[PDB]
Amino acid sequence: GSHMSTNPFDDDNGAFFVLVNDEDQHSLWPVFADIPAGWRVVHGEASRAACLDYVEKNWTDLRPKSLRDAMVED
Repeated sequence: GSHMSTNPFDDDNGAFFVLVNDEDQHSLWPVFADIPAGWRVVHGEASRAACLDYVEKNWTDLRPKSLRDAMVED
């Protein structure tokens, strides 16, 4: 029938990450389900309001807050 998943978020339980995949734009992924493939972490588990704010900010104004120098490859 229909595979249209309009509601993937029943209720917010625990931690959450800012996860975006190649076919997505911006999503908050709850740390309770498993992360598949073709994804990208934009931000880790920090205040829900802050993550939503950040992603919505970027969705409105296309200026990411430093994508370089966020993890130390050393």
